Amino acid sequence: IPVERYNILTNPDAPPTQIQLPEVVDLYNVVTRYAYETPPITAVVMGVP
Amino acid sequence: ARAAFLFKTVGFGGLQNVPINDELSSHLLRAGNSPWQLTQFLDWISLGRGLATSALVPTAGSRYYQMSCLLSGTLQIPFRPNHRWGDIRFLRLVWSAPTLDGLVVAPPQVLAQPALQAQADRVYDCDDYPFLARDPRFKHRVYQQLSAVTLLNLTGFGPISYVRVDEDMWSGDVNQLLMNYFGHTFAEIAYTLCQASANRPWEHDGTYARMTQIILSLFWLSYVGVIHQQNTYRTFYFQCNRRGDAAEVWILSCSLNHSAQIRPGNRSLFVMPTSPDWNMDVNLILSSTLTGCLCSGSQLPLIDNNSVPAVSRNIHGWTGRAGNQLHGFQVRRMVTEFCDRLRRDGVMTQAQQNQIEALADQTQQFKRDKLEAWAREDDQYNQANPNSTMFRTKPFTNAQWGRGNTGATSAAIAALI
Amino acid sequence: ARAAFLFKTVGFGGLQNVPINDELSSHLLRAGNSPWQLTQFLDWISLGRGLATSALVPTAGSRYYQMSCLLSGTLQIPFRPNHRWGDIRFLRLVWSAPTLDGLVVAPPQVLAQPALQAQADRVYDCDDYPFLARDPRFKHRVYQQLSAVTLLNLTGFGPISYVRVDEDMWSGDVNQLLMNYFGHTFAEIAYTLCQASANRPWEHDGTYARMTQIILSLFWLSYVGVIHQQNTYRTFYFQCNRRGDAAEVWILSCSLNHSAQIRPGNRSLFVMPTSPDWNMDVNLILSSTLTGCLCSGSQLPLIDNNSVPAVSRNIHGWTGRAGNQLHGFQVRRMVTEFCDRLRRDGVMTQAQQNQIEALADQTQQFKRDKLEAWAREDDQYNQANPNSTMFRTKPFTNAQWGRGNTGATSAAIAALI
Repeated sequence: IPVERYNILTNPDAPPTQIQLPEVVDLYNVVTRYAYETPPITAVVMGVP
Repeated sequence: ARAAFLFKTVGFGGLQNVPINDELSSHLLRAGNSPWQLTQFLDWISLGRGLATSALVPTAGSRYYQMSCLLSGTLQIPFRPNHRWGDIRFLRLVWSAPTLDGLVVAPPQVLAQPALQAQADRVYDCDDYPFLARDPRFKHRVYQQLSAVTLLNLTGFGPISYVRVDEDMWSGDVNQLLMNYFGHTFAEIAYTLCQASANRPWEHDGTYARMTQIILSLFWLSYVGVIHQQNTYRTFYFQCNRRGDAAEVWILSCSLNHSAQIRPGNRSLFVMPTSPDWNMDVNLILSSTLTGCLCSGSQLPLIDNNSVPAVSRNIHGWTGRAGNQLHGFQVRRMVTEFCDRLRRDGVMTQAQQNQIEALADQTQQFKRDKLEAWAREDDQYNQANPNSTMFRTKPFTNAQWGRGNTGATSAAIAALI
Repeated sequence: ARAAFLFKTVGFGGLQNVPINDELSSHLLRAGNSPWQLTQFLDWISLGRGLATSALVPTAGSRYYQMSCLLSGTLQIPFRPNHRWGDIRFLRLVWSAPTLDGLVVAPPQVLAQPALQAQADRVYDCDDYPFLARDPRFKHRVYQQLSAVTLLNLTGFGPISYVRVDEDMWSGDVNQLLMNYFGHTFAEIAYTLCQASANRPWEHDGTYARMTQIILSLFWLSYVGVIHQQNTYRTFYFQCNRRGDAAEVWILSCSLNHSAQIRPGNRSLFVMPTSPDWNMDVNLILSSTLTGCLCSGSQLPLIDNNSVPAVSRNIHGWTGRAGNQLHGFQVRRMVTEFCDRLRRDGVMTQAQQNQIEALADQTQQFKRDKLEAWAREDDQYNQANPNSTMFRTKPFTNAQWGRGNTGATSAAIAALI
């Protein structure tokens, strides 16, 4: 099993956010997951005197 | 309980590059690309008709030596200070990956640039190459060979073996477990034990470490003649088919009511054949391999500096200041030492001894003529092609065919009881 | 990593009791009985038309100050040596329960007896009131406000803010996370961050603590003019709608290929508006609030004693012997400092500057006339009813309308890059 591919797991001295691109594709890393809100465009139109 | 992992690469036989070329190195990759598999160092024959020859690999020792070279060059690539494993080549060879999984042909980009000028008699410490330092399993898996090699590289002679005697090892059911080995040949017992060492790391005082030591013990004590059919070690004794023959076959046999008196205490020493004819004695050469495995996990006593050449002195895990010394011996001569004891104890008739000796003589001659001739074949080649010089077998000198200290070590071993 | 939790109550403006009465305190409980909810200190307007007035709460600073008073009195009840929370009243107010959950009308039995003669400029240490000491969560939940208040009580001027610059903060994906803030207004970014601080305690060097510091950084550096559309900090820069206007609107924008050179190292300082017109500048006042939260979890550098009035010197977690000093500034003046830089770097035309300045002047006047007049309204009341004297807004002196050290701190901030 290619240890290189699992860097942040097999090498203690490696920071969690380290990648080895573009020479080696790691198969286990830190992923950021979101949850956004995508509202409609709201507009309240007022008149002018 | 070993803690320092270093090995010593081989030295040039007066050549200006490691004694191996492409043709040779390529042909060695027998069981695959991994230079770490066992069947890369020893073949397996159903014994008794022994003596395997090849166009490129004359003897069994021939292979053992060659592998030592292959690893000696290749290994210098990742062991450089930059610890890069595939940027430079060694004779068109390059490592497959960081974990040194296998060897292959160098990529065009690499073949384009000069090769690595590998040096001789280098001593490296595994813990320096990161990947090895981080994974004990990996390290252990490999060291098996690395040590096995240094045990052939510390001196210009044959493969060093380790003989120890200590009744304290028999503690526990260790005794029971051995009897399961009764009936098997040394060769079989060794091959299997060696093969199974890399499965996983073991404890320096575990049933494994102990049994392997006991076997070695038993073998040698029998080889020399101290132990035998009527002077067994707890009923154990290796019996040789017909001592002296081209290919010996020893079998772990049992004999009751003739157990010998063993002295309390812990005693040990190192042995090593000095006569070139070891390249054709499968057992002697296996015994070392086994010893090697022993080292992969346990820290044996240091070998006294004064017994080894300069280059290999003060090697943290192996040679040290004041320690045990090496005991050399001629194969042929030992044969008599063997006989004398047996005869004297009344197990062998004078007549029988005369027959064995006569054979042993016949054998020695045969084995020598060969080795000596293949030697020329080599020099002949080296002159022919100075750009790819090599050696199909570890170099040896006429002097090496003498008795030098056989009787001495003979007694020494016998003095372990 | 903060370990000392103390706050400083407010001082009387020359009055003989905390500058707040019943009418006022009652009207403050906007979002409920809890004096700890955020919407009790800041309102939320969809900005750009700003400047919220009320009969009892003239400006935004008016509210911020008033809350400071409300907490300053009430809090003295449970912080007495007997640590009782509802046996004595403060202006007919009494706490709901031990965990200081909410405020209410004092029970008849309590209204019967005299009120607590609350004193001024007191310094208390949370860890003294058992209930707070035992529950870190609770403590943290509250300190948010407590610190936010002391940041308005250390000096007779405006709300103190904390500016720091250190490339080491950008370590990690911290960068990625910020870009999610692009497009939002400072006000929005601050309000949310402030609101979310009390959710749970955080680590002093966590993605939160760091981002909040970076935002503050970014805001101020832009406010002063050091960073801008063509001299960004890692492409980040706050762009103001139309500097100088009554109610400013800053938006975190992006600009590529104009990143500035930041000097390695860690640098920081404290700022604070000195001109009364801060009571009407929502951002300046939010920026402090945010800073407050920062303090609730991290221990910032001490503020040099010599920069603050007597009463507030040597306050374990805040002011100390030799530390960083406070940097004051007039709002109006800074506006020019802002412009000068932009113009000089070629982002603003001389013409444009002239327009902005002219506006800024117009604004200052407007904002002043108001503040100054409401001030009278107060003195007028205080004479009318000497038994319930108060202040709808933190007292200020004619001197406070000067430039005093603006240029000085202007440069100081710019010197952080």
